[PDB]
This record gives sequence, C-alpha cells and structure tokens, in this order.
Amino acid sequence: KKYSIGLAIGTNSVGWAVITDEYKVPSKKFKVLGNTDRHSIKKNLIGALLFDSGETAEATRLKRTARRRYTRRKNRICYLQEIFSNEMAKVDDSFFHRLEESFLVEEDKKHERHPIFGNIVDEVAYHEKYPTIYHLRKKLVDSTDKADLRLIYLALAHMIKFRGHFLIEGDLNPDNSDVDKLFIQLVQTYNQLFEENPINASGVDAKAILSARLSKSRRLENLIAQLPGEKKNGLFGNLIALSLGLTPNFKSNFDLAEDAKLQLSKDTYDDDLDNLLAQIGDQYADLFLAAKNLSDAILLSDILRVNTEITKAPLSASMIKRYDEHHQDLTLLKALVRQQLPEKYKEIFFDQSKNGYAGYIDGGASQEEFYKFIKPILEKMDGTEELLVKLNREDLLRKQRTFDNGSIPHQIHLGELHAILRRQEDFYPFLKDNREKIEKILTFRIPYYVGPLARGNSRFAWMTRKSEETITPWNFEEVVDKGASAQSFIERMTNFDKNLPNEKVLPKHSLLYEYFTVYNELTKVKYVTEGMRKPAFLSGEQKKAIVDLLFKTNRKVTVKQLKEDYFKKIECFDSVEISGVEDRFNASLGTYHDLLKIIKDKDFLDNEENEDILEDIVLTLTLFEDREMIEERLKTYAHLFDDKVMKQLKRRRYTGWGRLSRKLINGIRDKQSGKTILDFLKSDGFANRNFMQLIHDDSLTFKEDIQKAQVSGQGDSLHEHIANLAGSPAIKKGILQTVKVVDELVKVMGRHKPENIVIEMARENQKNSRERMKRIEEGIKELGSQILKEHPVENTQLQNEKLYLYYLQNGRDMYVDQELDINRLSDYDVDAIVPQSFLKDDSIDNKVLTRSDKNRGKSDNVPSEEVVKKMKNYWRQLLNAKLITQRKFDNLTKAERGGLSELDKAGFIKRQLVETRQITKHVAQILDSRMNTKYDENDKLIREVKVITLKSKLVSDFRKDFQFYKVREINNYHHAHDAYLNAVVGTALIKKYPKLESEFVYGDKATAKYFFYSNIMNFFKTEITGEIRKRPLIETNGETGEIVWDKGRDFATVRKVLSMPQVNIVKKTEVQTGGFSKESILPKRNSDKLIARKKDWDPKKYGGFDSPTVAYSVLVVAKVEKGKSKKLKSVKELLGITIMERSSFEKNPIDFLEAKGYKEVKKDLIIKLPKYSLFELENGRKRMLASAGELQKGNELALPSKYVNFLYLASHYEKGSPEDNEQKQLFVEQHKHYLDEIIEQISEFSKRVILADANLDKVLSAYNKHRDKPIREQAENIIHLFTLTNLGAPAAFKYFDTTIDRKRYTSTKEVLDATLIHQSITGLYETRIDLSQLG
RNA sequence: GGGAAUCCCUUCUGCAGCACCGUUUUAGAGCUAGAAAUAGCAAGUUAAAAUAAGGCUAGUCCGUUAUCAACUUGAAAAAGUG
DNA sequence: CAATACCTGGTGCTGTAAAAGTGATTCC
DNA sequence: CCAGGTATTG
Ligand SMILES: [K+]
Ligand SMILES: [K+]
Ligand SMILES: [K+]
Ligand SMILES: [K+]
Ligand SMILES: [K+]
Ligand SMILES: [K+]
Ligand SMILES: [K+]
Ligand SMILES: [K+]
Ligand SMILES: [K+]
Ligand SMILES: [K+]
Ligand SMILES: [K+]
Ligand SMILES: [Mg+2]
Ligand SMILES: [Mg+2]
Repeated sequence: KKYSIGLAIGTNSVGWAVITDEYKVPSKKFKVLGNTDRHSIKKNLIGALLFDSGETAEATRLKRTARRRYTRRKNRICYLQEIFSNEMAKVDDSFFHRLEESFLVEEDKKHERHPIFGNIVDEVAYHEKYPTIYHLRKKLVDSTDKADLRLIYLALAHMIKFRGHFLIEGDLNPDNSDVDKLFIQLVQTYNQLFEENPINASGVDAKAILSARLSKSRRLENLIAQLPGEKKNGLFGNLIALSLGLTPNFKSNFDLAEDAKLQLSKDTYDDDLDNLLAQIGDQYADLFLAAKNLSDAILLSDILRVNTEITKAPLSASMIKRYDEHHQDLTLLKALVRQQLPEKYKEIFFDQSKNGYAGYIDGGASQEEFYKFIKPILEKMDGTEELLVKLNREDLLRKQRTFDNGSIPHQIHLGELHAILRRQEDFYPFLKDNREKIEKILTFRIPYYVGPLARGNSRFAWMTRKSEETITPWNFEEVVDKGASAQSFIERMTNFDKNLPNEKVLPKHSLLYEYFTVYNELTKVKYVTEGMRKPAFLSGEQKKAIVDLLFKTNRKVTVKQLKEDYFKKIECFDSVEISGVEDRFNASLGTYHDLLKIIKDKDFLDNEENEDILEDIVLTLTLFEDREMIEERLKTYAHLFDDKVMKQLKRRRYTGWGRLSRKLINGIRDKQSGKTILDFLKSDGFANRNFMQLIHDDSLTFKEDIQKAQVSGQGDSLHEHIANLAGSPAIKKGILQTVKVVDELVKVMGRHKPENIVIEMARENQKNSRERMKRIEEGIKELGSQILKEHPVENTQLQNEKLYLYYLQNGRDMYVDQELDINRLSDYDVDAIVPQSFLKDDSIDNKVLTRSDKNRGKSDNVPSEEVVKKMKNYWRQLLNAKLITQRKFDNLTKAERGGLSELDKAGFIKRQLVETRQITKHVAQILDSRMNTKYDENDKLIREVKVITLKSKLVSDFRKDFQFYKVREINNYHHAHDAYLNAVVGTALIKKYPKLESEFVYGDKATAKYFFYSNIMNFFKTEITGEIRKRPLIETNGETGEIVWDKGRDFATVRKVLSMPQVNIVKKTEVQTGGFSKESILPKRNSDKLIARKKDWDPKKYGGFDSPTVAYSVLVVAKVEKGKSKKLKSVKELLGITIMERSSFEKNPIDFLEAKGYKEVKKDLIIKLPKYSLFELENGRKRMLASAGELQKGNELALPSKYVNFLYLASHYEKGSPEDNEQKQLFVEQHKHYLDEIIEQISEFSKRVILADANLDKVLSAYNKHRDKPIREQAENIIHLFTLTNLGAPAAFKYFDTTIDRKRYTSTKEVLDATLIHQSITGLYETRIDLSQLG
C-alpha cells in the first residue's frame, strides 16, 4: 500500500490530501467513539484544518511596557510624597489621604470631600485664584512669599507626573531662547564671511516672522521677502531654511560638484555637515553652527509663546495665555451668538450631543470636531474675523491639556520645578536638603540598555546589580552596573562567530575587519597588459602598495584610480585590463579615514603596536551609545590624545557587527605556515586564496580547527525550532499544524510512510496608509516640492494605487519629463518596469504611473535606452528622496547595462516555477528530518520520503488549463482541493522528469532552459500550440518506461476527486485569550453587566467595563434555587467562563460554580467547550459555539462541480485563444439555466441548515428582481450570495444594491440536547456525545 | 541545487526606554421664578486617582504572544488508544 | 426570548541585531 | 476590519 500526501500551508488553513498510485483519494471506515448509535463512519482522506490567525507579540509588549510606565509614574509620586511626609503631617495630617480617595463618592470618603484644603470656602477661594494648575505653577515660580506646603506639593507633583519627553540631551534655554538675537548673530556671521555681499537686516521682525504659526516654507518666503536682492535659494535663504527644519541643498551655493543636502533632524547631519565642511573649508562651520542655534530658538518659540523676561515660567505663562484668550473669545462668541443667532445659543452651549462648545467641553467632541462644527457659524456671522483666523491657525478656545503638548521637553518642566524649589527652600529646610532629590525624581530615566529592574523573576530582564538593595532614582549609578547591563543588552542580541561558536564577532567598523574585507576582495583582482601572456593576480607587495597608496588615501577606490594612480604611476602601464572588480571597490577603509580625521596621526594608525588599542576604541564606540559611558571607557587612553581629540572621539559612534571573530581573522594560524587568515589574504604566493578557499583547503589546518571548534547545544523541540524560524507567527502556526496533520495522516495509514510529500506555501501578502503618508511627506520634503501644498491628500486616499504612484512620482510621468494631471488618473496607465510576463510582481516596487505605457519603448524588455537617457536624473532624484527604492531604480536603469538578457528571462521563468523562499525550505527540512531517519552503508541519509515543494503557479495554471476552476467564496473545500492537486502535479512532475529532483526535492543554452521551463508542464496537454503539435494520450518515463499520466483516465480521476461532497473541513477549537474585556471605561449604570475596575469600586457608583471575553464555555448539570422559596430546580445550561474568571474557576470548579448559584453540580458531567465547539442537530444541521450565548454556522455547502465551473466562467473570475473564449462563452449561454439551479441549491441548503427565513426571502426576491441583468453580473452577485451559507460567523452581504443583514444565532439552548462532536486534527477520528442523555 | 564574506537597498521579527491624549468617579458653593415637571440666565478651559480584576516571588517585578479534540493511565510531564 | 442597531482605546518618539527579499563582486 | 456584547424594543 503506497501513497503520497499533498499539503497547502496557509495563514488560516492547512489543506491536506492522501493520494494513491492512480492519483485517487482513498476512503476508510473510522471508528466513532462516544454514546450514540453510530459506531463508525466513512471518511474520504482529504480535508482542511481551519484556524484563527496567529498573532504577533507586539500588542502584548506594548501593554507590558505601558504597565511598567504606569507603575513607575505612581512610584515617582510616591517618592515625592515620602519626601513631604513629616512636614505635611505638621500642616495637614490628612492631605495625602484626601488625594488618595479623591475618586470615591462622598458616601465612601473617610475624610472631607474637598481635597486641597478640606473645607468649601478655602477650596472655592483656591479655584478662584488659580483656575488652572498653571496659574499656581507660575505664581510659585515668580513669587517671593512663603507658600502653603500643599500648593507647593501640587505644583511639584503635576510637573513630575507629566514631565515631558526626553528627545533633547543636555540642558536648555542656554541663551538660545531669543529668535531675534540668534537671527542677528547669523547675519553677523554671514556678513563676516561675505563683506562684498552683505545683508541689510534692519527693520526685519525676525521674531514674529520665524515664530509665526505657519508652515516652514511660508515663513521662509516671508523672511526672504523682507530681504531685497536675496532669494530663498541663496545661501542665507538656505541657512534660514535649515533653521526652519527644511532640507536645503547647499550644492549650488558653493558651486559644489555634487549635492550637499542638509537636514538638522537626520541622524547623518553630524557627518553631513563635516563632509560639506571638508570641501569648502572650516571657516564656514561658524555659519552653520549659528544656523543650528537659530533652529533651537525657533523650536522653543513653538512651545513658549510669551516673553521670557517677564517670568521664569514661560510654559505656564503660555498655558495661562491659552486660558485668558479662551475666556475672552468665549465671552465675545457668546455675545455674538446672543445678538445675531439667538436661536442657536442652546444648541451651541447646552447640547453635549452636538459638536458645539457644550460637546467640546462636556461631550466627546474634540478640538478638531469643534472647529469643524463652528467654522460655518463664524463665517455666517459678523465680527468673527479674528476668531476665524485663530480657528484656521488651530489656536481658538484652546484647552491646556491637549494632544500637541507632546512637543514639551522635560527640561522646561524641570526649569519651573527648579525655580519653585529655589523659591520655597528659603522657608522649608527639607526642600533645600531634598532639592536635588526631587529634581532627580523628574529627570531620572531607566536607560533602554538596562531594562526592567528585576530580581530573578522577569523573563525580560538582563540587568545586573553592583549591590543587593532596592534601586531608587538617587542610587541608580551605585546599585546598577550600567556597563555590564549595557554589554549584556547587546551581547544577548548578537550572533557568535559561526565558524568559532565560542568567539564574539568583531565590530562591523573595526579596523581589522575592514582590512580583512579589503584584502579579501583585492586578492581576487586580476590584470592583463600587452606583453603579458595571461592575467595575473596581484602579488603581496602589489596589494600592500595599493592599500598604502589608494585605500589609505581615499575613502573609496575606483577602478580608474587603480589603473592611473597605481598601474600607470608605479608600473608605468598606459593600458591595463582589470577583472574581479567593477567601477569601484566594494570594501573600503572607512574607519581608518574617520580616525585619521579625528586624531590626525597617520603613523599612529599605521603602527601595529597600537592595533589592540584602536580595536578597543572601536569596540567601545560600537558596544555603547551613552556618551558618558563611552567617555568613561575611553578614559584609559586619555594620555595618548589631546583633550580636543578625546572630545571628538566621544562624539563618534558606530552601529552594527561583523560576521567573523578576531580569532578567525587574525588569531588562529596554519600549523606549517604559521600564518593567520589575514596573513594569507595579504600574501599567498601566486594562488591568492580568499577566505572561502582558505577555510576549505585540506592542505591547511584552518578547516581542521574550524571542525574541532564546532559544538551543538541542547536540541530544540519541534515547537521551539518552529518558533525560532524567521517569519511571521501566522505562517509558523500553519507550519506546526502542518506537521501535526502529517503525523496523524501517517498514523491513519498504519504507520506507513508516504512515497512523497508535496508542500505548497501561499504567498504571504497579509496604519499601512500611515506608512504611505509618512513616505510621501518625507520624500516631498526632501525633494523640496510643493505638491502637498497644491494637492492636500488624506492618508486613506493613498490606498488607491494610481494616486499613491502619482504622489510617489511628484505628479510626473516616470517615462516622459512631463507633469501628470491628478484628475486624469483614470486615463493613465500603471506599467510594470520588468514585464509581468517575466516577473509576476504587482507591488509598487515594480510599477510606475505613466500617461501611456507605449512611451516605455518595447514591451518585450525593460524601459528602452531612450527613456533611460531622458529620465535617469529624475529617477535619481526620486531615489534620493526614497520615493523609489534602489532595486526599483536599478530595474529602471537596466537598459544601460544591456537590458534583459536571455539568461535573465530563463531565470525569471525558473523562479516562477521553482520555489526558493527560505521559510519553505525550512518546512521541507522539518518534514524531511522527521520522515527520513536511517543511513545506508556509506553513512548517508536514506531518503524514503521525497519532500517536494511547488509554487502556487503550477497548480493554478493546471486548474485554468484543464478547467478545474476554484471559487473561494463557495466553501472551504478549495484548500483541500489545492492540497490534492499539489500532490498529483508534484508526483507526476517528478515521475516524468526524475532529473528535476535536484530542483524540487529537498536534500543534496539560455534559450534552451527558457524553452524547457516554459514547456515543462506541456506533458499534461494533448495538443500544444506556428508551433501546433500533438502528444501521446499516455505519457511515460523515458528510461524506466513507467506510465506517469493517462490523459484518458487520470483527468477523470481528478474530476471525480473534486466532485466528492464529503470533505473533512475542521475548524480548530481554541480557548480564547487576551484582554479581559473591552477597554472602554463606561459611565455608571444600573446593570449587572458592568465590571468593577477596582475591588471596592461598585460599578453602579463608579462605572467600569462590560463585554468580557469568554475563554471557554462549561456545560453545567446541577440545580439552582427558584423563587422566594429557594426551591431546588434541575437545570442544564452553558456558563461562559470569562478570561478573568478562568484561573479562579480552574483552581476549584465546584466552589466557583456554587458561588455562581449552582447546587449539587455533577462534577463528572462538566464539559469544557472552547470556541468553535461543533454540535450536530436534526437533518445534519450543525452549529459551532461562538460564545456562551451565540452560535455560528457549522455546515459546508458542497456545490456540485458543474455549478462551480459555470460560476467561474460566467463571472469572468480570471484567458486563452479567442476560439476557446468563444466556446466558454457558448457554454455559459447554453447553460444559463444553471443560475436558477444554483439559487435552488442555495435555497434547499438554507432551508435545511441556515434557518434564516427573512434573509432567504429577501435574497429570493432580489434574485427574481435582477433576472434581466447581464449573466456576468448576475453570476458575480451569486458569488456574494454564498456569504449566507458560508461556514462560521454570520455576516452581511450585498446582492447588487440590496443589502442583506446577518441573521444571528443568539441562543445556545438547542445545543444542550444535540450531539457534541470532538474531532481530531484531521477530523477523521470523532467522538460523538449525545447531550440529550444528560440531565 | 545548497552555502559564505563584502557592497547598494528593502522588509519582517523580538526586546527595552519614554512622552501626549482619551475615558472614568470626585472636587471646582450655580442663580432667580416656581409647591412641582419647568422657564430665564450665569457657567465651562483645571485637578486628584485608576488605566486590565489583580498575584507572590514583594521586584521601581509579574499579569493580553506562543501552545490546546476526546478518552485511558498520571499531580502534572507525558506516553498510549481507532 | 428573538430581533435590531449601536458599540468596539489612540497618537508620537528613542535605542538594538537579526533573517530575508532582491541586484552586484569574489569564492566553497 | 470582523464579530461578539449590550440595551432597546418588542
Ligand atoms: K487570538
Ligand atoms: K464622608
Ligand atoms: K527677496
Ligand atoms: K470633549
Ligand atoms: K563594485
Ligand atoms: K554604538
Ligand atoms: K592628553
Ligand atoms: K492564544
Ligand atoms: K462639578
Ligand atoms: K480538534
Ligand atoms: K523595530
Ligand atoms: Mg496597577
Ligand atoms: Mg487626562
């Protein structure tokens, strides 16, 4: 008995099928367990497992980190209250107690209900004097009087609890506050560098212009307009643009060779400026640094909108300015509405349901919704011009706690906190003693490289302590080992050397590593001249001279420099042919030039005695990112460099690690030669062996020592191994389910292993609109275009492909240097850069928007050479703006290098057929290592089971060429059918061409391969089309003579298999996990559905949650008290155990159920019912458990194959010859009556199992309404109709314009007397429990 | 076919640190005419506390990912059953 | 108890290594 | 999104 298995691995399904020698699917009698009449059942060995998507860890992590931040914020407040404890007890022994219970109702409060002062007169007086906390904050900063300790605490606590971001290092307001003074100093520096061309900045109000609430470009234009004879693209204009945050290009300003775009926000600016300063001189550095200072001032003026010389609390002053203008404008608006529109006053100022001022303050209306609601009202009335200006500036009737307050740095809150402490420490000695303590409470951050401050009970922590004691913000440096913690943070993420698994890899920017990379590449360079007989390698002396003369003097070494600066200058060659490198060398000594600029001692870098020191420096600059820790580690070399050099070394940092260790590169030595790997790379006679040759040479000891160095740790389990793979967790869930399906199928076949296992993995193509808008915004900003000014776009609109391409191309044609019209996109074309006939790629990375695809050139290749000559520079602009990627740019410019060759097209077709994805190889490896476990006489693996991997295109083309069409919406059988067709096609393919095993089975001329792989699947066809020819009906193997395909009997077999109505569709039952309930904190309500947010917070007084998630239902057979007499009555019902209740219920099910009300619980009759638990009722009607009180549809509609194929062809689902198109069209019109037959089949099914009378009546009326509609559109909407009958949760669907709402099964009473069905993973093994025999 | 280093890119995964809102109950004395529903007006911007119930291991830690038919034997781990 | 219509926490930033999709140089 | 919970109206 021989058989094969076909598998279709998906993100929500695993289709499976068993086939025999004749491509038939067996059928078996399987035993049925339980308490029903049926002892066994007939099963076809084909089916599909269904399961909810496996989720990533991201949402769990985000909630975990947020939980920590809430705990630590509370701890900050606890620290501050602990500092205030004694003196506050002297002042008010219950102040902190009243704060703690502020949330409680007056009934539940143990102290007076007014928090601050404990009586109503003082509380009202306080609010009258300080209507916002910012009034109190500014008063405490400015005043010299002794203040109430409670108000001091409230100000300090408010600053500490909401302390602001930490994006800026160091201290703030260092005379970089004034915009006028820094603009004047920028003019001073510019006029100093350009005496002949000075700027008259007199009368220019730099403060109001630059700090205006306007866009960056508008303010740039406004300032430049105040400077006659200066243009915005000039040098001073570009400096102002850099200060405003734009991306100016200083290339044209200095007649520079290539671009020097500068952005003060980019990570590369520190280098991007120095690089520019290397070309035009270091006397322009003062100018760019003055512009940077101006940028800091403008950023601060965005937040502080008040003069900083009248108060030391400019933030609180700005909030008070918000409050005062809110008050003034509200009084004016009330008066205006009273006078002009008196009927609208109640709706605006009293209706919380409306988005007026009432909904803005009391309702759920946001500032944006309030502005949208009141803008037409202000436009309708008179005297609203200033209010309208404030509205369109987003600065009308503002609150103080708003969404944009994220701009506020923590240094500003710190400045006010420090000022209050300086004020009040003169009266309270404990404030003087604890001033720095409180400041540390606000400023302290747990470093990202330290992680949770755990003590052996967090699987996420890595921190190590210097002493065993509680960590506080004040003892962190003493208790926490920051060096070891940060080193562990990196070393727990980095790989070891795979050749020497106990050795750490080098820093990627290490000098030794870059030497290795350069010599490895350079050792395979060859050159020829005239008198030479053949190309020769470079000798050790030649490579040493090239390194010293070229690589150590240029950051990049081009081939031109190699031919001219070495072969001409040294070897006196006028002509030389180079191989092994193209255009320029890939490897380079970048760190060497970085350190050469920093330390300015070439002899220090070239001295080998300093190698260790330099390696350690680069390690310190790579291993750490905190500048203080870098300085602490570079301390040990302070004697070797000037303090200026030490500071410049501090500022330099690197990221990333190499893939080889120092011991491998320059440590281990060959036994007989005594030379390291790097020694052989520098000089290896005339062989010039590279790294791969060195470690694989049997005449050297490198290979032997690498073999000896290998180890193998603890073997992962199957689940662990699958989890460690690289890929989406969703596909990993399918992979593990696939392995369990294979194990059960093998057990079904009597532990006999299959001949083949054919796997096919679905292409994984699956907020995102936010990423699209971020790309377009940054690309347009880098580009300097005003396309977003002229054409504003909502992020959602970018989901349209043509509009997204339009913005990515800056509103221009990609093939013609013309503007596109945004209202003409329907008339334009989306073109594939490489044609879809070669590369089936429909992503934005292979698509462009053009007026007409004809303008690309010839359709058989890439864009023509003419188009590339026209558009290459515009493409490079788009590439630098990241509006197109590097691969997209290279595919566009491919015509420069010869376009598509015949080898490229052959490779494209091979890629379309042969699967090369790494995750699919890992799945094949897993199955192969589980099936094949024995070795032969030569100690080589015996491959009893061939693991074949196919791409989806093979079976897809097989279905479309032999009319085995699929329609996904009909049912779930197509997953199983795909697995079957995979097994058939895969086995037949390797039977016909056994030499293909290397390509398709796991384990160890261009026109010819193009033709061969284009016609690889022709052996299935009988007639193949000026090349029309026939094939035998019987296809056999050429050498063995074995039959592989009988075109007269095997197609009928495939058709019979797809026609079988019994297919084992199994929905994976799963306990529900995750959030306890909806997160919405609802208002109080007289409902038992509300859930307390805290133990003592009665939701009838405080509100809370509702809508909890049922982890799993439980069948309870017991008795409950009834009536006022509490008489016991027998019941059988479903109790949903929520996620929150699960732990308590499982700890003691009997006591849990008795608490719920049940008495005398039959403990052994408790049935655990997870979601999707399957029940069968009458006439084969099945239901699945959706929760404790709702059901899902549990049946599949096995629509016959003739109707499925008719629906495919009639609906134009997905062509071929026009004669074949005519035959299919004639078939559709000759079988038009299939529409009524399909509707009748849906009706019989629905009346038998769906039981939705109203929806079925609406559907029948809708079908009988649109019978004069075209056949194609009727078929397309019949496709929609199957939502009524689909397995699973009910959903709404549209038939033409008629909308059918979902009929829900809002009761689980009937399943309590039905038959519960427990299914194995394949559904072949069943246990059926008659629940009517319970109770 | 499988694999390695480098160059130019892109994406996915995992982890850590942090900010701004939102919501919720309470506090911010509403007034006048009414015996009452109600009418006329005044007012509104702020704060406290919670932000999974909670847990023991008591840490400035942990609490939403992964994994799960049934039955037999087991505390579980598991294996076994057609 | 059924049927109907509403509801559903969100945004921004910093740091990090790794596999893997794809183009290229050199090799096992 | 999807699809289970909830109150309102029957
Ligand atoms: K889930
Ligand atoms: K009380
Ligand atoms: K001007
Ligand atoms: K609101
Ligand atoms: K190159
Ligand atoms: K670093
Ligand atoms: K020194
Ligand atoms: K789960
Ligand atoms: K109130
Ligand atoms: K199951
Ligand atoms: K990341
Ligand atoms: Mg908590
Ligand atoms: Mg808030």
